[PDB]
Amino acid sequence: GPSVFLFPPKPKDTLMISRTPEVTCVVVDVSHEDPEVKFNWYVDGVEVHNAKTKPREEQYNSTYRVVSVLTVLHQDWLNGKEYKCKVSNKALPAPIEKTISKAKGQPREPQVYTLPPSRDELTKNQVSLTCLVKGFYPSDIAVEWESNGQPENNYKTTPPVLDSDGSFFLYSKLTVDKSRWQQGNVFSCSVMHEALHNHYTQKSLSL
Amino acid sequence: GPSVFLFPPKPKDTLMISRTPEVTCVVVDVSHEDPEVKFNWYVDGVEVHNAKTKPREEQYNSTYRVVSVLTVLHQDWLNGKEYKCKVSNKALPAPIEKTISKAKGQPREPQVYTLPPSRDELTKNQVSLTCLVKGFYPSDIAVEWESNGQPENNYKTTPPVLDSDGSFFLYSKLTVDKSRWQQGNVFSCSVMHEALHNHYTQKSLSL
Amino acid sequence: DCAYHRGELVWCT
Amino acid sequence: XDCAYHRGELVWCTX
Ligand SMILES: *[C@@H]1O[C@H](CO[C@@H]2O[C@@H](C)[C@@H](O)[C@@H](O)[C@@H]2O)[C@@H](O[C@@H]2O[C@H](CO)[C@@H](O[C@@H]3O[C@H](CO[C@H]4O[C@H](CO)[C@@H](O)[C@H](O)[C@@H]4O[C@@H]4O[C@H](CO)[C@@H](O)[C@H](O)[C@H]4NC(C)=O)[C@@H](O)[C@H](O[C@H]4O[C@H](CO)[C@@H](O)[C@H](O)[C@@H]4O[C@@H]4O[C@H](CO)[C@@H](O)[C@H](O)[C@H]4NC(C)=O)[C@@H]3O)[C@H](O)[C@H]2NC(C)=O)[C@H](O)[C@H]1NC(C)=O
Ligand SMILES: *[C@@H]1O[C@H](CO[C@@H]2O[C@@H](C)[C@@H](O)[C@@H](O)[C@@H]2O)[C@@H](O[C@@H]2O[C@H](CO)[C@@H](O[C@@H]3O[C@H](CO[C@H]4O[C@H](CO)[C@@H](O)[C@H](O)[C@@H]4O[C@@H]4O[C@H](CO)[C@@H](O)[C@H](O)[C@H]4NC(C)=O)[C@@H](O)[C@H](O[C@H]4O[C@H](CO)[C@@H](O)[C@H](O)[C@@H]4O[C@@H]4O[C@H](CO)[C@@H](O)[C@H](O)[C@H]4NC(C)=O)[C@@H]3O)[C@H](O)[C@H]2NC(C)=O)[C@H](O)[C@H]1NC(C)=O
Ligand SMILES: [Cl-]
Repeated sequence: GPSVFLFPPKPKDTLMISRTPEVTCVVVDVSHEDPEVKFNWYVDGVEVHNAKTKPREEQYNSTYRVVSVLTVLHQDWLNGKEYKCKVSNKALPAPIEKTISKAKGQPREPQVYTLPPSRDELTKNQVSLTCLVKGFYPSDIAVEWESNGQPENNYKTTPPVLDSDGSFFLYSKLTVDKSRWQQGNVFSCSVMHEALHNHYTQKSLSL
Repeated sequence: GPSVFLFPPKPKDTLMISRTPEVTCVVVDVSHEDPEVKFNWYVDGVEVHNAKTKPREEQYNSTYRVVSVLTVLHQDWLNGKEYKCKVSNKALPAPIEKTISKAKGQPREPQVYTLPPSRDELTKNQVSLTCLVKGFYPSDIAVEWESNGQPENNYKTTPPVLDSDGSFFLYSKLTVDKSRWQQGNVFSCSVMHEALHNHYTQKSLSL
Repeated sequence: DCAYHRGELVWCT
Repeated sequence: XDCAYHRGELVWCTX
């Protein structure tokens, strides 16, 4: 029988008012011969009927991937409302139900620290500009970099690591040409998280 | 049928002369109506016959876990010698064969930088001593802290991350009581990797 | 007072 | 001679 994966909305989507978050319910292994899928969406046991079905994609491995997406309210998802997808199909004995929701647990606001490149690193072409983000919960976060107005794309950010106080932390590393750093350019670390004032904050970091 | 998982030895074991490294071969899902398991081993095609077998153990889920272990030579491993473990079982249409080796690719030497805790983090009861280990290959690595010859266990290391230039990097967060740090007590970040002079390097920091 | 990011509004309180 | 150690345990010696 088919399988069903329930995905949370994208963090920048729940966190920014300008963006529209959505819970995505995905049903794979849908048979070439009973591809009819019925959906029943619920919000805390309460049923809701405003969901949309994305067009059928044939996977070329003999099965269909059937997806139904449901918009969620920024305020409903942060408060912690549980979302439960229910998939039925002639090829599937009892209907299948799955449920997601904002990680449970008191949200903890992140402290953000920007650590300059160590003296020993100034021999290489490019230096490493570090951002420490620690002590947050949930782990769902967004972090990017920019320099006077303009975004700096050359960086890699670690997956959130479970710290020992129950919260999460991470590091973002921005690499810039040593010169840029040597000549007083200012670099800002933008962090976007549920438990921040206005779910946002930037930190400075120049020489 | 039964399945086969072939694991590398531990980095610390291949990186320390004083330790003995071994490749493990684990067979799970071994059936009672045929627990007999043959094992054949090949270092670079060349068969070898010194692979002890570890206590057979019951999983309580219906199946046996049969494990054979093969001591390797620090030298052989680091150089990149493919190990083949071959597993036969009456309840099995044809031998399974798994092979593992030192990640292929030009060993790069990891650069190590102790980043000090942010000016703006001394109003908390605990500051964050950071260790950056960039630009290393393969991602197999060890990393611990210590002070006055004494180990520091209150830290957490990120997993290794793939960088822009086809190498890996990682950060390790050591958490210490503000006071201690302020005292001046000196803390050292020990990094252990196949590409270091002597595999070992120890960047420290204080004030 | 409000927050922004590359333009786009983030949030207010 | 030219060796690395780690908490008493010998690591290696290239030399
Ligand atoms: C026939 O083909 C279909 C179609 O797939 C495709 O087939 C061919 C043509 C190639 O194109 C394939 O590579 C291609 O995928 C096959 O469908 C695949 O089926 C597998 C499982 O059978 C599904 O795996 C699940 O994947 C999700 C993650 O998937 C995201 O990422 C995928 C790549 O990383 C991407 O391909 C997916 O589309 C998906 O994308 C996300 O989508 C949302 C909304 O659309 C979007 O917002 C996201 O941004 C987007 N993410 C992206 C794009 O990266 C994964 O989460 C599942 O993992 C769980 O379950 C496993 C056990 O089932 C467990 O081992 C895993 O570790 C993981 O378990 C969980 O861990 C978390 C924390 O880590 C924990 O909280 C959970 O509780 C825990 N749950 C457990 C253990 O159950 C899962 O593996 C593929 O998505 C799916 N492919 C597609 C395209 O959907 C089909 O199987 C084929 N049939 C055959 C061959 O017979
Ligand atoms: C009966 O019981 C046993 C054990 O039961 C266990 O305990 C009970 C109480 C329950 O709670 C169970 O839920 C639990 O499983 C069952 O045996 C299990 O069988 C599964 C699969 O059938 C095996 O999964 C594999 O796990 C390995 C990694 O396993 C390590 O990590 C586990 C913790 O996450 C740990 O339990 C293991 O002991 C093992 O630990 C490591 O051991 C080494 C050496 O001993 C040690 O040095 C390490 O430090 C240690 N690490 C630790 C502790 O963290 C995982 O690698 C496998 O994933 C690969 O294979 C999948 C196919 O199954 C594939 O889908 C994945 O993508 C992945 O594939 C590989 O990826 C790599 C790199 O990407 C690469 O080689 C290839 O691309 C690819 N190779 C492939 C595909 O071949 C795999 O998921 C469990 O290990 C095993 N558990 C134990 C304890 O042995 C048994 O099935 C039960 N039978 C039933 C229920 O019917
Ligand atoms: Cl399922």
